Amino acid sequence: CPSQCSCSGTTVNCKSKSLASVPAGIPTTTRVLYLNDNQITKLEPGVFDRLVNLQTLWLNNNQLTSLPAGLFDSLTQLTILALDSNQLQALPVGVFGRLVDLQQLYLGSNQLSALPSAVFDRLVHLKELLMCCNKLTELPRGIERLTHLTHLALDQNQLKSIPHGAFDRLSSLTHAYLFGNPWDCECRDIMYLRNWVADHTSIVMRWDGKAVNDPDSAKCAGTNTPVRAVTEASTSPSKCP
Ligand SMILES: CC(=O)N[C@@H]1[C@@H](O)[C@H](O[C@@H]2O[C@H](CO)[C@H](O)[C@H](O)[C@H]2O[C@@H]2O[C@@H](C)[C@@H](O)[C@@H](O)[C@@H]2O)[C@@H](CO)O[C@H]1O
Ligand SMILES: [Cl-]
Repeated sequence: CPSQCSCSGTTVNCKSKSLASVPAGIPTTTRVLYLNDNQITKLEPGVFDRLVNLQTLWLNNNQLTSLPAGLFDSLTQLTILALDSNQLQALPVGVFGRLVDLQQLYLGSNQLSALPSAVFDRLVHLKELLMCCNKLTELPRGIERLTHLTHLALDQNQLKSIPHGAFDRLSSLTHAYLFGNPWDCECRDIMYLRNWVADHTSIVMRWDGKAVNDPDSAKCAGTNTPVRAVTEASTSPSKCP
């Protein structure tokens, strides 16, 4: 067990230890690794390659700005990966490609403005994708195929519309977060999101420390009227970004 951490069974707790880097001596038998709430700024390539039995990896609340390619490739048993509240500007191609058993992926509160095109293509079991508080300007391609999602958090980005049909196959959704985006209700492309929210009022949520059902929390930019109230006749294809 690493000096600065505490260990019990197969859980290694290095949370809130003022760590500047991943400590040495994490046993290969570790299944749960808390590295959150530290000041880790960089992850060496291969730092996790030994930890083939990892099931939950908490890297949230650090100072990561990038990730090396292949960082998680050995962690095939991973079901929860937390990267929220770092400063990630981008993700490398194929960063999640080997995490076929992943169920929860936390990417919120970073500086991501886009994702690689195939970033989610192998996450055939993902149930929660949490991506609030970034700089996303378009819905990442591949979310349309994450049919087992129950939680999708897109709040507080820079999204102006949702591509037509993007949510139609997400029939297991119970929590959808859309507030805090400058939805462009003059542009004709807004109609899909308008029509989808009107048909899914019970699953659109806002956040006041916890989930609160509010289908009106998706608001039109410039005004304070809900996206779901927009009439098609008030929109035009010529007023799109
Ligand atoms: C790993 C983990 O459990 N992370 C939690 C975050 O996911 C939570 O973030 C909140 O997530 C919901 C979706 O479930 C929604 O997207 C909220 O907007 C988001 O909260 C944002 O981020 C927080 C850090 C605060 O800045 C809040 O004001 C934001 O609106 C947070 C909730 O505090 O808990 C983490 O543990
Ligand atoms: Cl329409």
